[PDB]
Amino acid sequence: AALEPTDSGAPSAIVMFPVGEKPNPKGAAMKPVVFNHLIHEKKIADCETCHHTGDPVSCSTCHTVEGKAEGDYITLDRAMHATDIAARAKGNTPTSCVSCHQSETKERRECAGCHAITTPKDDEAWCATCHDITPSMTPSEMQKGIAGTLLPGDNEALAAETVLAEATVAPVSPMLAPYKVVIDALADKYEPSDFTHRRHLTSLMESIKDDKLAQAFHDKPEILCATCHHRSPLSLTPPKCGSCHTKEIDAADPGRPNLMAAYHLECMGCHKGMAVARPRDTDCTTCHKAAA
Amino acid sequence: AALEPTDSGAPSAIVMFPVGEKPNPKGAAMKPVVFNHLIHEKKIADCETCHHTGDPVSCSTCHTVEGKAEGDYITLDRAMHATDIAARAKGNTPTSCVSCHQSETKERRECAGCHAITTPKDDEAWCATCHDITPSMTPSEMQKGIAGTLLPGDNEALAAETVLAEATVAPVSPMLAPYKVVIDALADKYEPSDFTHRRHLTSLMESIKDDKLAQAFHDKPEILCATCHHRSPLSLTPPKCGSCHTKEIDAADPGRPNLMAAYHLECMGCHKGMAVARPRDTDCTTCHKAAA
Ligand code: HEM
Ligand code: HEM
Ligand code: HEM
Ligand code: HEM
Ligand code: HEM
Ligand code: HEM
Ligand code: HEM
Ligand code: HEM
Ligand code: HEM
Ligand code: HEM
Ligand code: HEM
Ligand code: HEM
Ligand code: HEM
Ligand code: HEM
Repeated sequence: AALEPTDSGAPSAIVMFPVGEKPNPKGAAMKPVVFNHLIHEKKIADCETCHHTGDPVSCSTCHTVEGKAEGDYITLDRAMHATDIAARAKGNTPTSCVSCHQSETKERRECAGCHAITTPKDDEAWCATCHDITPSMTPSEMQKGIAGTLLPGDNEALAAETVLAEATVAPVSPMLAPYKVVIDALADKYEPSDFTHRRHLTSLMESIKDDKLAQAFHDKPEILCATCHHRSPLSLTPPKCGSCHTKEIDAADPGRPNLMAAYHLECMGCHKGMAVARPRDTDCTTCHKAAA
Repeated sequence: AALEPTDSGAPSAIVMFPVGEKPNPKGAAMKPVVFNHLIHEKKIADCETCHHTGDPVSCSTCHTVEGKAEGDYITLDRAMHATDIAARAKGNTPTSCVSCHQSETKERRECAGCHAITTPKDDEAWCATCHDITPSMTPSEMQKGIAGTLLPGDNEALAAETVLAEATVAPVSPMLAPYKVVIDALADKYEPSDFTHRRHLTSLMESIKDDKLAQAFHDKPEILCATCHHRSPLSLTPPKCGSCHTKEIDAADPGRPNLMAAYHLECMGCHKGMAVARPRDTDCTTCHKAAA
């Protein structure tokens, strides 16, 4: 039942609390975050990538909710979520939880296709992927974590309970969505684009099927459908692109591409993102045969 | 079952479908919208405010999904959700669903205080407030609604079943939130501000307790807490403002107010929005007495 021990001597899993000096008797705070150090140290080889100062200590020893000189007044909020971290001319460039994860999406070919075109969503389910404590923690325990007085045994117990109770959401099967879609809304100079809908989603899914970071944040069964079917409720029958993207110019919606450009930008955007060899963006017949 | 017949003669409630010419055999679309004509016409005096062309005919006779000349190519999506509609110098300026509802939040003092400072949120739960059809509608009926061959009695039956299954979420009691809060995060030149938390919420809630539009859209029990406790999961114990808002301007987040401006902008923002006589924004000591 015990969690697997780390090689490092860090706790296998640890509950991270909103550490600060301002009294917070009512526990006004996000849910604490249980961090799975085991999983992370197996994947990220350099301890100092994260522990950027070289010190094997809790980030909140320096980055408290309100900020303290040891962390150059960089707060807990900033240290955990910062998306725009400047490269340090000298020494280590720190990482945040959010910044490293986002990097994975851009630098790994299997992730960078979809993540070239996704409509970012940082909603409650996004926060909850990390702000994820077991319901068994009491207010009193929340207070001891804030105060640094929780005993390491209780931190372990809460952490283990939480990790043991996590479950990975399974993405809906590509069989529940079209096998192909004959995109013919605009057909004129070319024949329809016979989009291999199932072939596409199956392939994209297969390359990430065991990735623990994707599995944790792809956390609704239909969520991958939003990669293309964006800005509408998750659904097995989403609205057509052309319900929101007009064929002609739409100056009342300056940010929305017209329908041809919508297909081109989205289809070619992923192809570029994940370096798809064929079709190239300059290939004007592989996606749609020339009309008679 | 059947609904209350209207004075106008329109069906008491009407299912609105994604009407257009292009085949949609799989019903790729949002859920149809059940519009409560009865409730609307009892509140809105002039038929022409909505039926801007003067004749009470379905909007999608002119505003199809793809658009067409009889609607000046303004699509069904633009006609229902348009937010930035130009005032017409000749005749009736059209309204959309969204635009009139937004006007309500702005032009009515009981709505305009919170709505001067809320963090706008057009998420799935917002969409579903209107895209709200009974689960009993079958794909075949959806096809007939799209094609305009659904029998009027069938439309009626679907709308009545939908309306009669509607649920209003009750907002949590202000007794579940603090009576008063000593706001002392920044205490220095002034004493802490002893904010009348419960009196504020209770008062704001009292004034909208019977409003059907607010009731539909305020659709999570803790949603009203988000008026002030924004950008975090709905919670009875949200994070402190100062967990995200730093004491001094952070150059890393230069559009995020610092903590003092966070309080001032929020507190004075609603006060201005709903024409609160006192405190004026210059009545400093009213919100925080000078420090002895
Ligand atoms: C989602 C948008 C989200 C929000 C909101 C959020 C807020 C936030 C706050 C305000 C803090 C500071 C402490 C407090 O409770 O006031 C906090 C701290 C941590 N966060 Fe967070 N956070 C959200 C998103 C996420 C995501 C997606 C992750 C993981 C990648 C994450 C991580 C952390 C960690 C770690 C902490 C410190 C521990 C704690 O104080 O709970 N956050 N977050
Ligand atoms: C490399 C193998 C490595 C070491 C060693 C290490 C140590 C370490 C310790 C001793 C702790 C506990 C500190 C405390 O005083 O409680 C700890 C905690 C955290 N670590 Fe770590 N760690 C190593 C690797 C990494 C890597 C690669 C990551 C980033 C992906 C990382 C992150 C963290 C975090 C976050 C914590 C929790 C701090 C808290 O607030 O509880 N570690 N680490
Ligand atoms: C714990 C593993 C930990 C995290 C995570 C963390 C993150 C972090 C961020 C993202 C920054 C950069 C912020 C920016 O806006 O540029 C940052 C910067 C500093 N930190 Fe840190 N940090 C972690 C832990 C610790 C430790 C334990 C301390 C104190 C010993 C600390 C200190 C600092 C300071 C100082 C800086 C500034 C460095 C710079 O080059 O500006 N961090 N941290
Ligand atoms: C590749 C293994 C991969 C990673 C890693 C990954 C991570 C990831 C995160 C962390 C999120 C949350 C939002 C954020 O950027 O922090 C996220 C969200 C979505 N992803 Fe993803 N993802 C990877 C791969 C893929 C693939 C192959 C697809 C397309 C099929 C995909 C799409 C999605 C979508 C949709 C979301 C939600 C919207 C968003 O916030 O981007 N991801 N992913
Ligand atoms: C995720 C599993 C998902 C589902 C569900 C889904 C459904 C869906 C339907 C029902 C159609 C309509 C077909 C018709 O007109 O009869 C459709 C059409 C398109 N899809 Fe899709 N789809 C899902 C996933 C994805 C993904 C991840 C992408 C992009 C890689 C994608 C793309 C498209 C496109 C393009 C179309 C055509 C829409 C149009 O031309 O209006 N879908 N999908
Ligand atoms: C159908 C699968 C479809 C495609 C294709 C499509 C593409 C598309 C692109 C390339 C953009 C620009 C980049 C981006 O994602 O921001 C874009 C922009 C918006 N879309 Fe779209 N879109 C598809 C479907 C839909 C649907 C069904 C809607 C309406 C519910 C919708 C709406 C929007 C909007 C809004 C934006 C603009 C965002 C902004 O920058 O202001 N799209 N889409
Ligand atoms: C090569 C650069 C290229 C050209 C040229 C091109 C043109 C084009 C037109 C004019 C349309 C409108 C429909 C018509 O038949 O006139 C059209 C629409 C689609 N395209 Fe395209 N297109 C070029 C390249 C690409 C590539 C590489 C892709 C696939 C990644 C692609 C896809 C699409 C799709 C989908 C549509 C919609 C088809 C329809 O609605 O009939 N195009 N393109
Ligand atoms: C929430 C952001 C939301 C989305 C997304 C959205 C989309 C949408 C589309 C794409 C259409 C056109 C037809 C289609 O199904 O393809 C459509 C049509 C209607 N809408 Fe809508 N809609 C969203 C939000 C809302 C809300 C909050 C309202 C009510 C104020 C509303 C209303 C309607 C109406 C009425 C229609 C016409 C009937 C229909 O086609 O279902 N929408 N919407
Ligand atoms: C004023 C008292 C008034 C009249 C009269 C009126 C009539 C009416 C009819 C007869 C219908 C049905 C149309 C059809 O052919 O199916 C209808 C439908 C809608 N109405 Fe209406 N209506 C009057 C008042 C108003 C008011 C003030 C509004 C806006 C708040 C409103 C809106 C609508 C809408 C929307 C519908 C449904 C149209 C659809 O596409 O199905 N009406 N009305
Ligand atoms: C457009 C077709 C449209 C839709 C859809 C829509 C929806 C809607 C709902 C879901 C509510 C809540 C109560 C109910 O279920 O009926 C509601 C309430 C009112 N609305 Fe509305 N509404 C649409 C159109 C419009 C228009 C064009 C206006 C103003 C001209 C408007 C106004 C209002 C009013 C006011 C209310 C509350 C009525 C009350 O009894 O207090 N709506 N609407
Ligand atoms: C006054 C009677 C009033 C109305 C009307 C109203 C409407 C309303 C709607 C239509 C929404 C959905 C979002 C949109 O703008 O379309 C919405 C959302 C929220 N409201 Fe509201 N609301 C009225 C009053 C009040 C009052 C007095 C408060 C504060 C106590 C309040 C709060 C909010 C919150 C928060 C939201 C969600 C976030 C957002 O989308 O604004 N409203 N309301
Ligand atoms: C009147 C023009 C005015 C001034 C001046 C003023 C300044 C002020 C300061 C300097 C702060 C920091 C706290 C301190 O004690 O130094 C501060 C804080 C808050 N204020 Fe203020 N303020 C003025 C006006 C207003 C008004 C009219 C309100 C109420 C509507 C108000 C609100 C607040 C609150 C709340 C805070 C935080 C208090 C704390 O954390 O100690 N102020 N203000
Ligand atoms: C909705 C019912 C709601 C809840 C729940 C909520 C709770 C709450 C908490 C627990 C506190 C912390 C108090 C403490 O630390 O002693 C708190 C504090 C403040 N709130 Fe609140 N609150 C709810 C709603 C509202 C509303 C609608 C507003 C704005 C009108 C509001 C305001 C605030 C403010 C300001 C504070 C102080 C926060 C700080 O100084 O960090 N709340 N609330
Ligand atoms: C923000 C923390 C904030 C402060 C501080 C504050 C104070 C304040 C004073 C001192 C009064 C007069 C007496 C009283 O306590 O009622 C006053 C009254 C009203 N306020 Fe206020 N106010 C703060 C915030 C807000 C917010 C964010 C709103 C609207 C969402 C709001 C509204 C009101 C109302 C209305 C009044 C008048 C009395 C009533 O009818 O309840 N306040 N506030």
